[PDB]
Amino acid sequence: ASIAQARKLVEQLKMEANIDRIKVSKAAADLMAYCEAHAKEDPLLTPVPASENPFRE
Amino acid sequence: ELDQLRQEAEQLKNQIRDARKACADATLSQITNNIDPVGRIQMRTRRTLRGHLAKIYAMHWGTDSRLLVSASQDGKLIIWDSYTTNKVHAIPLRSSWVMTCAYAPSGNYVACGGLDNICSIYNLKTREGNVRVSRELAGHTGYLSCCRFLDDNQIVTSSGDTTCALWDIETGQQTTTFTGHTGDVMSLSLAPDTRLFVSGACDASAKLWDVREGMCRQTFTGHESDINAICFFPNGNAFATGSDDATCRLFDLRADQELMTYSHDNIICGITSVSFSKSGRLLLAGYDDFNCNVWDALKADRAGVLAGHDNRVSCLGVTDDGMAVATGSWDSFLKIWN
Amino acid sequence: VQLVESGGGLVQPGGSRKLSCSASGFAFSSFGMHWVRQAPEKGLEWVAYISSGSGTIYYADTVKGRFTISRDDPKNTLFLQMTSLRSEDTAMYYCVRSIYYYGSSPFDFWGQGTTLTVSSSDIVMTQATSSVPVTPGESVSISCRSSKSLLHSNGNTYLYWFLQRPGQSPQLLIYRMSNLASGVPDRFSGSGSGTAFTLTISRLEAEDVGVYYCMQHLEYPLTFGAGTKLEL
Amino acid sequence: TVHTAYLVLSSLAMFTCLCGMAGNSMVIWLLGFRMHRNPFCIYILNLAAADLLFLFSMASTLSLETQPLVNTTDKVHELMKRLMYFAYTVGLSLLTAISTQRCLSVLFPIWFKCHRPRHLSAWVCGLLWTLCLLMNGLTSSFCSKFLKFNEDRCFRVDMVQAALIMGVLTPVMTLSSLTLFVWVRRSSQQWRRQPTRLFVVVLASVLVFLICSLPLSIYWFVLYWLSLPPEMQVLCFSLSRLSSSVSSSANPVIYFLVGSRRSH
Amino acid sequence: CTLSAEDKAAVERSKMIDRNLREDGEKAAREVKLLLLGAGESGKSTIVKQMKTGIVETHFTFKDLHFKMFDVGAQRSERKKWIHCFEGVAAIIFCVALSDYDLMNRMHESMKLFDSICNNKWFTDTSIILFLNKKDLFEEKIKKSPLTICYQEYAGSNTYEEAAAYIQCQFEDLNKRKDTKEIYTHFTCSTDTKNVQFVFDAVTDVIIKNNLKDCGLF
Ligand SMILES: CCCCCCCCCCCCCCCC(=O)O
Ligand SMILES: CCCCCCCCCCCCCCCC(=O)O
Ligand SMILES: CCCCCCCCCCCCCCCC(=O)O
Repeated sequence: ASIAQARKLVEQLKMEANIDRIKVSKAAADLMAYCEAHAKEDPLLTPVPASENPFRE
Repeated sequence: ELDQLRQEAEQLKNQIRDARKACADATLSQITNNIDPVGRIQMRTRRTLRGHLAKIYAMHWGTDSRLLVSASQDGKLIIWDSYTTNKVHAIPLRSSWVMTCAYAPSGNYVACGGLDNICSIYNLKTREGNVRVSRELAGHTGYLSCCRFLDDNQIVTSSGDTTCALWDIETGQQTTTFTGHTGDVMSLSLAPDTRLFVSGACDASAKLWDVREGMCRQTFTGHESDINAICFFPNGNAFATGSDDATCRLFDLRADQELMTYSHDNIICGITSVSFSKSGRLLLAGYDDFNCNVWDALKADRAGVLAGHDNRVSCLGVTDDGMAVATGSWDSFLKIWN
Repeated sequence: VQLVESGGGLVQPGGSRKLSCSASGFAFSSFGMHWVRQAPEKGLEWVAYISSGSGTIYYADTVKGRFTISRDDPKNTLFLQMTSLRSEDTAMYYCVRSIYYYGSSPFDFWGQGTTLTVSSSDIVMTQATSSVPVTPGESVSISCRSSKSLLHSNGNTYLYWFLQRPGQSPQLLIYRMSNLASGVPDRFSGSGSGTAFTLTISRLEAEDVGVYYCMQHLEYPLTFGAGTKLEL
Repeated sequence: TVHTAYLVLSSLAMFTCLCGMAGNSMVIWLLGFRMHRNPFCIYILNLAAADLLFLFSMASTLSLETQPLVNTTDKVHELMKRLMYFAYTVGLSLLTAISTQRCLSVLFPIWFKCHRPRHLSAWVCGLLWTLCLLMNGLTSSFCSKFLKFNEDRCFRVDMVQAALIMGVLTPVMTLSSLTLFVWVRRSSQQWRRQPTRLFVVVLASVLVFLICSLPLSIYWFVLYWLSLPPEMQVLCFSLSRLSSSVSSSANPVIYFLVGSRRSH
Repeated sequence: CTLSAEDKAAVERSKMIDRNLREDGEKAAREVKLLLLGAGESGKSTIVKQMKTGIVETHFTFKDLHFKMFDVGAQRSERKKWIHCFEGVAAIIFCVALSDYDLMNRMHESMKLFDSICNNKWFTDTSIILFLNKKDLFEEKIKKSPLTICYQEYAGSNTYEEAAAYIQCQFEDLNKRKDTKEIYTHFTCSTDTKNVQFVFDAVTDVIIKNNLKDCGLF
């Protein structure tokens, strides 16, 4: 099925090629914005006090 | 003819590469510069789970961040209460060669699979007091390497037969099959909205699939060895891959290309597991050199290590509330770190 | 799941009798087992408890010494042997299964019970209501009180609600403060804080009519409250 | 003079006691609650504890021997000397048990793997400790001047102790090690490469035992049953103490460092 | 003890679970795990069917010894990914058909598999029991045609014994490190009963070696 496999690969490549894309700068900015938006609720980033640490004791 | 189609495929790949290169305005590390780094953050082991008598390949947290399922080669799937280190359940598996385990988001079910090429779904809440096997999803021709619950009736499983599948648990049939992925696919990661999922394979490539449509959306490359771990960013617009190449890479779904690479020349061992923290600020990778590394995802440096294991770290997971991270290893011990 | 209790009958004062329970339909060896007592006119009273694997055993003070509880897991049977049966031991005995892990529902299934007729520190549960009449379709709220706080350091408030229909064994409704059981209608709701607790029924039907008991599980002995009867 | 040699031997014995106590402390630490999946580790832990007790007891004995012995000492000193006797005896019994277990691990491998009781080492160690405590109680409160300063009866008790030690532990230990040596040389060295490490460590263990641990017992035996002058009695006692100290300090090195596979 | 009545019964359940885990994991350490390997149609079925989907696990017994042999030849996927799961087996039973020396070459594929698995980093110390079966058909073929028709380096005589010795020597010439592991070579056929005894003897040798490693003497 070499012809069938080649046709499937060509169709898949065509489908992937027509994908709308955005600039890497905006995607990186969005990732940074998400990181700084949820930074407060990150117990691993800043260790919580022992009172509010369910694994402390 | 065959040559004409090969030339067409090469031209399509070149056009895709040109399109990807066109939109790469600046590097990820360039934007994440002049930003306060995470810093050397040391996390200590709060609990040690001491029940398994063989290597551990998979663990999954419960959605309540308290229950924890783990599979081992001793034919044991143990559900622990992480707070008190109490063993809530111990399930004997028919096949001791298990490479994956999953916890249902509802908490009523667990799943496991491995070299038997089956995905066993066990019911945790029955009228009787014992955990019973609910379903045995069969149809994969290669070993099962990962499995994840969509809901109580849907589960997506990746196999070594180069294809993924989506199952209907109530009927035990594949609703759709995700093919076209040369070599064994070794990991998968459901999107937070459970609309798509990424899977990394032994072709050193990752593929993003639409669950409803049943077709591949994007293909990402950049690794020169088989990918062993993949995980989704909390946002859902990015993911991270770890490979036997001894490196990690971050891909962005919308940019459709690699964002940055987490590696170090002192590391020559592959990545067995990868996971993110809440807000996706820390990338938690498990390595073959008996240690886990915490990278700063926005940057590329090392925020720290935790080590603490006497053998290869196979699996690691982060709670839904980000309280702690559990790491299993081939020394038959699970450790909760906080 | 079924628990059939056998034994009972007419006993002369100062005699002895053996009570058994033939459990079937569930993993008996993984369940702790309780013997609970109900006087012919009074409420429920806890008697004995044996853990899973025949480990810890607990007895009530009023029956300690003269009662013993045992189990045969291979035979899936629970035994209660009583000696020197006084005239205060004439009552109906229920057998209750109870599994204990994180998130479990203890006291979930009650046996049918057997009648034994003999010829003639603790936490106090108090329910100051009885024989409350209410038309079906309305909302009815009943209350329970405790001697001390049932809330524990781990965050669990060990208060259980049981409904006993006329002529039937009691059944679990809320297996901790605000924790609905399995198979019960969603209209029932438990609530409360500290020493005062409440059970509310939003739209009572003609079936949820009976006697409502509050029980504590914070420490042994497990003390019930006097029933709060509901009348149509 | 002879007193100078005695002082030199006492100082050397103190030094090796300190070194052996340190080494046995490490062996107790690393192997304490780990490595116990190995059937050979309970014996090594018990032997390390016994050797630590022996070395501590002799170190304190030599420390207090400098002070005059009139009323403050010579009562705790005698009890502590008997304690060091007891630790020496239990260490010898544990060495014999270790050698016998090693011989059984290769003479009957199927039984050792799939039929040996899991707790066999634990209660064998318990029996050895109990028997040594019983015998040293029958020696202390019966022959020592603290409770019964007998002469002929103490002589009989000490002769029974020394006869048991020598003519039971020495033949069993030596025969077990020789059987392991011969079996490995015959059924394993003929086909594969010679296990030179096995041969050298077995021979080293046997030589260390015979040349170092036994001198104290033979000094016990020859103190009575003869008419040895007291001129060289102190020198013989110091030599026996030094030999036993060397054996106790070298036991952890040749039984834990060499016998290390799960500690890596 | 700062625990509720329900917490105390939860700890008791965990202790019972631990006790059951120790009991289950103690009878697993008394069993012998063997990894069965070989190319397709190489007599592996014959040696696995002496007495009594992914992995096919066969449990048998011989002289108070329980053997679990895991035939994994139906995987047909990347071996480098699931081969570390078997790091810790007692021995690797590698099955090769002697008659498949000229049927791209079947014998060349068998030697390639043997070279791949013998020198694996996970099986650097595990012993290999090499079965060379279908020796009757090999004798018949040698009588019909010499080995030199397909093999070029065979400068020896076209005798069955000489050819078998040459094949065996070539097979045990394929392990780079002969000090860490011992290769046990056995010539078998369809009608044989000594295979179980031979694997039992090899396992006894590896058990003695494991005990010596435990002592630290080895
Ligand atoms: C009353 C005399 C006591 C016998 C003295 C010998 C004690 C050591 C030898 C026997 C115990 C060790 C032998 C079995 C060890 C094992 O296989 O685990
Ligand atoms: C006093 C401690 C007792 C321990 C020493 C007893 C050891 C008995 C060994 C019996 C083996 C008999 C069968 C051996 C068969 C085999 O080779 O595995
Ligand atoms: C008077 C002397 C007291 C005797 C001391 C007995 C010591 C027995 C061995 C103690 C450690 C045993 C290890 C736990 C048992 C096991 O792992 O199987």
